[PDB]
Amino acid sequence: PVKESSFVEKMKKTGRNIIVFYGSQTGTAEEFANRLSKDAHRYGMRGMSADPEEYDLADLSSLPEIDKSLVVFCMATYGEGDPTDNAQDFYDWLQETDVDLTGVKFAVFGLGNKTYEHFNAMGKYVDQRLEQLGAQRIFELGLGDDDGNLEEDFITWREQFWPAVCEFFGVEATSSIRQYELVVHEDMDVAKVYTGEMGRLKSYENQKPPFDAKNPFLAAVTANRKLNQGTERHLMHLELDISDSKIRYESGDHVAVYPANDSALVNQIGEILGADLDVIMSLNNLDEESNKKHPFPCPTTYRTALTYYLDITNPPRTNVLYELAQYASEPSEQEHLHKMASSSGEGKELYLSWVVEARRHILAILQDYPSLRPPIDHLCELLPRLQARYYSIASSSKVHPNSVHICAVAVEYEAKSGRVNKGVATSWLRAKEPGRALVPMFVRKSQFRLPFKSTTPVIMVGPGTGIAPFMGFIQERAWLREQGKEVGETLLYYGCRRSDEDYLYREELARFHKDGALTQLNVAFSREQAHKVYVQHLLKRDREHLWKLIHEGGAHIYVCGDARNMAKDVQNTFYDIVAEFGPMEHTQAVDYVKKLMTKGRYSLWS
Ligand SMILES: Cc1cc2nc3c(=O)[nH]c(=O)nc-3n(C[C@H](O)[C@H](O)[C@H](O)COP(=O)(O)OP(=O)(O)OC[C@H]3O[C@@H](n4cnc5c(N)ncnc54)[C@H](O)[C@@H]3O)c2cc1C
Ligand SMILES: NC(=O)c1ccc[n+]([C@@H]2O[C@H](COP(=O)([O-])OP(=O)(O)OC[C@H]3O[C@@H](n4cnc5c(N)ncnc54)[C@H](OP(=O)(O)O)[C@@H]3O)[C@@H](O)[C@H]2O)c1
Ligand SMILES: Cc1cc2nc3c(=O)[nH]c(=O)nc-3n(C[C@H](O)[C@H](O)[C@H](O)COP(=O)(O)O)c2cc1C
Repeated sequence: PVKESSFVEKMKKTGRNIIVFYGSQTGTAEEFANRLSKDAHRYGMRGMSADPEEYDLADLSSLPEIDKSLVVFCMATYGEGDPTDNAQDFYDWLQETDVDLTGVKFAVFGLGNKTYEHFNAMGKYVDQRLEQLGAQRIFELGLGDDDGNLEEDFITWREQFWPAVCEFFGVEATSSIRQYELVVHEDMDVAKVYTGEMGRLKSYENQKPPFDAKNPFLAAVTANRKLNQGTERHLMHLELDISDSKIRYESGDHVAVYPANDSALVNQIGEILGADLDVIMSLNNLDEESNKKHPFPCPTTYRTALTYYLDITNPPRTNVLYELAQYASEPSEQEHLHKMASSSGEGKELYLSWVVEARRHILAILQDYPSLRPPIDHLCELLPRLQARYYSIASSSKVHPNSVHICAVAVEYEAKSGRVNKGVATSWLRAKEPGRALVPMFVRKSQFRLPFKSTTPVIMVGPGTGIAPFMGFIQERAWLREQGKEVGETLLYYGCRRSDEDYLYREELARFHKDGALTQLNVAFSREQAHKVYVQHLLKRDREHLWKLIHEGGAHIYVCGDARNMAKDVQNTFYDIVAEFGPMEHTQAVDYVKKLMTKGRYSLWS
């Protein structure tokens, strides 16, 4: 993991006074950072954005060597209040270092979600440490909330941020600037055009270890069957073959996949923009110094970039609608698009209802504002990167060392846009039929693990697809037994709507219970009666016995599935169990369950 040379030197050579660092798992903090960097130019300053994993942040002590210098951290919080994977080296440095940051000016925008226990843990930490190390905060810590609207929190913070920067440094605010230039390739050889590979040219057709985010392994789809019994939704079990990939995983780990966008959606964007999507091109950085040569692997076709490199499905952010406004020939449509970027009033409210709440993707916006006819080259520079999708691996490597199993609900909903929207990755996984049907993937290691000693009892709470990793856990616990190992009680609390609708792994779980692999199979059918039966109803019922396992057997409790509501209700039930059988007050119950649910006991998403 070889760091770039000093970022202070880079910015000294390039004539930049502001650097903006992104802690980003799924690219939102990265987008915020590039926007702040560009923003610099409109205030007589020069900005760059940087991936902190690539630099040694100790070079912060050198940043005062540059006049009227400033560092901004856009820091997403991931996991159970941990840093993003790219921010982990920064985090571990901040803890260990006692460097003197005297004369360093800083500001932090945290990206977080209130529904999560540790709201912007990473934002707040970074903000606090730089101070403790002797750096001067030039503007208040921003607490962005994805639970509300994060975009609107960024608008509000940025709008106040720049005036204060201008005020402090004694500089003054002063027109569409493009980051990249279009180059069309007429006479290009087929063998040097990217076709959806993420890393090296021909990484896909030409597979060579080691496999990771930058070089995903193309795993063959062994299996892909309907799990759910009814037709109400589509829940799907997939087995990916990682034979000869040299990939190592444990139960509780995550599998990331790189999907393709819907063909019809891509062609429609092309048709409505009157564009030739089969043109071969590059968008090359106009700043010849930046290592970011292109916004995505180039040269390549618009069709390819729209299929594998670009997000064409999520509600576009305000700066993308703002940049497009110029290409709207009807003054009213130009006005709406321009005002999407307001921090207040009618424009903000239109952006929240018409774009966000209605889940309008770029194509819908082009259709509903027919006067908006951008050129495909700028659109492709503006759209964000298509991100990998993570899934809890539904198999144990002890049992299935050459296969990675996925348990997923297909996303397909009716939006206020009047359109039916489709999950990019789930629609694409669904269409994979068992040359071979190939899925670019890699493994991200998690802290979500079985207890070290087999005698330790496990309690697993995993309604709906929340069961994904517990299938692995149960496979593995079953395996230890049949290897003559001594295994504690193994308790599954699972949930679904009906026995005959969405009872995932019904046959497989019946089996495990008969063999003794599951000590108890407790299932809550939330719609087999007038009232809701949920997992925390079964938890409260088993309160006496669950306390025995927790207090006397040091049982590990695992909780996977919906972050918003399920995980909070489950935790309140555990607080209520501890408070009875301690005894102790509610305050000490909460301390107790917090200490029990240490990093690697919650696997939550929403
Ligand atoms: C660590 C982790 C583990 C995960 N494990 C699993 C797993 O085991 N199984 C699983 O199925 N998924 C899992 N997910 C979710 C997964 O990553 C994907 O987000 C999910 O499969 C949908 O991706 P997609 O590309 O199909 O949808 P996308 O195209 O990315 O769309 C997702 C968005 O659709 C919108 N949406 C969905 N339904 C509606 C609705 N009714 N109304 C309005 N908007 C709606 C929401 O805005 C949501 O953010 C996990 C996620 C993480 C981060
Ligand atoms: N607007 C949106 O963005 C939106 C809307 C829908 C789904 N989603 C997402 O899509 C996924 C749905 O997948 P899934 O099949 O795993 O979920 P699911 O089937 O809807 O949930 C599984 C089970 O959990 C139960 N449950 C619901 N609320 C609960 C609570 N507070 N406590 C305990 N149990 C509860 C459900 O009962 P009941 O359903 O009968 O209550 C059901 O039996 C989730 O990740 C969800 O966040 C998003
Ligand atoms: C698996 C997962 C875990 C998360 N954990 C936290 C958390 O512990 N605290 C928090 O405030 N936000 C949490 N979030 C919310 C994210 O910080 C938020 O979505 C943010 O915008 C992600 O930014 P990024 O795209 O740059 O990664 C989590 C999101 C996911 C998907």
